[PDB]
Amino acid sequence: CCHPRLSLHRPALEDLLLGSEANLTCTLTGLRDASGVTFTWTPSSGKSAVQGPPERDLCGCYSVSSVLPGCAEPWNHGKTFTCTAAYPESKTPLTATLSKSGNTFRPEVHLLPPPSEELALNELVTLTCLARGFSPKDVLVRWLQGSQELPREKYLTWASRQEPSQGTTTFAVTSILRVAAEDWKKGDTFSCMVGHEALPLAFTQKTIDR
Amino acid sequence: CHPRLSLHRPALEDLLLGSEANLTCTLTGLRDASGVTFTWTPSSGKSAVQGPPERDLCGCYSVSSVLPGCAEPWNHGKTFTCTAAYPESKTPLTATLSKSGNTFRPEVHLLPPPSEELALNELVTLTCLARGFSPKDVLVRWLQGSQELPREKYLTWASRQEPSQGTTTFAVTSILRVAAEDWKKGDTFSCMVGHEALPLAFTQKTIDR
Amino acid sequence: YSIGVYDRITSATWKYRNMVLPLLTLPERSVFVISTMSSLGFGAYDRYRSSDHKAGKALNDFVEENARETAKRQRDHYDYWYRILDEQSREKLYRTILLYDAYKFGDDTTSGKATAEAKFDSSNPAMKNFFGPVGNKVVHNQHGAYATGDGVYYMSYRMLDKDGAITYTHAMTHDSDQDIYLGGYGRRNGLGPEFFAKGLLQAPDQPSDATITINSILKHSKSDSTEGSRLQVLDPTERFQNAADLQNYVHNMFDLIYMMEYLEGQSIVNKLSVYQKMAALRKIENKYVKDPADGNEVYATNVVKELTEAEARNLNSFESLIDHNILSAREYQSGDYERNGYYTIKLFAPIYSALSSEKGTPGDLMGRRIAYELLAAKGFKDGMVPYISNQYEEDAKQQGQTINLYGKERGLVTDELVLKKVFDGKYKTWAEFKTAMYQERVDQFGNLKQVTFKDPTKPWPSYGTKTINNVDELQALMDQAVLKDAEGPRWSNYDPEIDSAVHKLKRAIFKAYLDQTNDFRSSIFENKK
Repeated sequence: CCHPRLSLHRPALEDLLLGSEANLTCTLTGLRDASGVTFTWTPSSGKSAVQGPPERDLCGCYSVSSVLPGCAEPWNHGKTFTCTAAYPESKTPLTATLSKSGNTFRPEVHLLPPPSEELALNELVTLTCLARGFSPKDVLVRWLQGSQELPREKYLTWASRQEPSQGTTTFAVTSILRVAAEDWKKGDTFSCMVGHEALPLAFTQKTIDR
Repeated sequence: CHPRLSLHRPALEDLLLGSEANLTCTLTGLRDASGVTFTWTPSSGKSAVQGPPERDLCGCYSVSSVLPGCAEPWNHGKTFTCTAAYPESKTPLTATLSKSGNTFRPEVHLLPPPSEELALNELVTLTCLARGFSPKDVLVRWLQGSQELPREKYLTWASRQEPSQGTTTFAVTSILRVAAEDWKKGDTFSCMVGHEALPLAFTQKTIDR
Repeated sequence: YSIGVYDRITSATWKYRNMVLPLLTLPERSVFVISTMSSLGFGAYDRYRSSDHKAGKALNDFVEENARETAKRQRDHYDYWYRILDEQSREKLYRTILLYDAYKFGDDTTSGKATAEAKFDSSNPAMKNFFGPVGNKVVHNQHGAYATGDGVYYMSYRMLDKDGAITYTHAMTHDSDQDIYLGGYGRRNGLGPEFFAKGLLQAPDQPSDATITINSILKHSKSDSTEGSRLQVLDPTERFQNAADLQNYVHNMFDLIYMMEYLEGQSIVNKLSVYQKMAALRKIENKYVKDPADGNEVYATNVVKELTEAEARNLNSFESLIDHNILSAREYQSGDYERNGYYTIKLFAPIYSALSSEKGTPGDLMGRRIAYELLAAKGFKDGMVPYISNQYEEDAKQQGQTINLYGKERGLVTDELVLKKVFDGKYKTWAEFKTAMYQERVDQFGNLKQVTFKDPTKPWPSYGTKTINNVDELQALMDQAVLKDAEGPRWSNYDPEIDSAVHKLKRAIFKAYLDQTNDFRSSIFENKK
């Protein structure tokens, strides 16, 4: 629309260990061409970088991004990111701080039975369990209470905002869940957690309701 | 280029506290000559100064102005359909700030839950989740004595959806962790929620036990 | 000497003396005559009739009051120019030159200023009873104003509007810059008529304009909303009482400008990467091209180009910025400039370059910059007039440096001669002069600086103050702002302008310092700074 320049890229390590498809495409903007642009990484564990799937953002055609989207042994080391899928016209350097595991935090779920004066029937309960566990925004943060996956509508990777706490502060994503009255009497409480980028899953499950 | 409308959502609580009312309407979609002409079709006599235009980082420069100067209409707000002439198109383009009363009663949730689970021996938490939405602006406002801090510096999470079937409700969670010492120190201890309709900014308890 | 109309038109050597007999017979008040010192403007009432102003009491009220205001503004401008010139050339600011209006009259149905050029047969009373009888066929194109040398004609800019005086000063500078504004000597051989007007010796186009100009006409009180981003002089007749006052004003303005430019330069060489340094700066040079007027190709035109990477890594020293002739790209385009063009130097855009032509003419972009800097070192007499008025031409001819002008041998005033004559023992090269100016400014702001600087540099929610007290915090803020521009440098729109943070901080500091004192008097806080 008006420049020659990009936007901040979200490094993709979430697909590599928390998903069946180990995609390694950090979000980039301002690239409108075929994915033949060279990809440069400061430290490479082994396999060459793979560009992410074409998408259109800000009226921009097929935008390239930078993959090794599944090198799990290399990913375990925690060496930085700072994704730089630079276009030929654009400056070659790329920089988003994401090297060795920094400011790692543990999940702090806060779920307790809630009074329902407005919901006498008890068919639906609105509980927003406390979250934490991921200092790194670009991670496949998912909640799986019990041994069975929860509601497709209620299951996703919700965005979180960092919250003002004593000492270290970690972003938390709300996980409100709606279930039937029989499910509540079931005792199958849903755990809530956030996972750091350095750890493959970084998910802790602990919840008690009623 | 293409025109776009973004809900500024100007803090209602800041406007009441502030000496001058704060309101803003903007239209995005200008890709033409550097000279820009902007005019407002409807004027109520209230101040309508226009601030320097702010880029969206995809070029497409878009202009803006203020709709301040209103103190008499505390609850009787004006319409939000801005129409200012621009260089790309002579005809005015409708701008919507979605002004709807949406009157409703707001109740927050406070729970003393799993003491061992939520305590790191010196860790304390407060639970005040915003419920009940009437206007287009919701804030996780917290009361901290007479101390004053810049609004821009503070960063907080957005709105949530908590509506019962057959009813319309909005959620905002007036939560930001802070020392619980003030609650037992005899200092004022009430989370602040900003709603133009019913901005009680304190916990509400139903008559039923 | 008379300001009276009859003593002007009646007097000999007048282009349209016969304009007295139609004037004495005009049936109704259809023409206005603004007869101030050194100008005799003639305008028609139908020039301002539109939908907003209807023929009758409204048009007569709008024209009379606006004509009085324009007369007052022209009088203030010439009062300023009379107070400035003290070389006894002020006695020649009594010439009379008419300022005819467009002849483009507008009916009550026309929305704005109509563009219907009258054909001398128009029924409009002004054309039939005055402007037509005093025949003066003017080219009358739709937009622009031109000065024929013996007069001034407004085709688009209306003479009574507030934008009429900003064009009035430009036209007057073209009309009388050969024996009036200069010491008495003609224009420089290389510089054209558009050099001494748009960039220098003109009032700014807008108050909030970030350009190095002298607000000599417009008098705007703090009551208007224009107080925000004033970035100019409050009152012209109050601030300027003599040449010393103008020299002091320019000296303080350029002291602040040099402080900000040195801070930005220290931010460039210290906290900036190579690829960012490539796009953040440009290299200015002088290219000699053949001109159709004179056969000699000694004239130089300024050209801005993108500096190579090999030059970028070598810019580590602050002194090198001045030596390698680099200029900021925030407000200056990357294309080559032309001679006699409407090019003005921006107030906050640094030009560390001291590029000088060892040949006769500097150019345009570099010419105005050095000329304003020379005004800081020395006043309008000496200083700026030697640089732009070839009064040292004869000296050149005696030493050498002849040039074939129109088939005759004439003196060629080179920048080396100007430097060796204005500052004989102080400096030897323009780079040395620039470095000495920067070093004097550094020794200044290292000790005495006002701690009362109030710069918000933040978004629409009102930010009250930053209260910088020593140059170190200001340098840190400049470093942070420069780092920010380098991040996300989309440069999408053709002109980033106000969006860049670096410009916001400079504008805020400039306005804060301008509003701290009454005007630019002294920028030195006499303490342990």
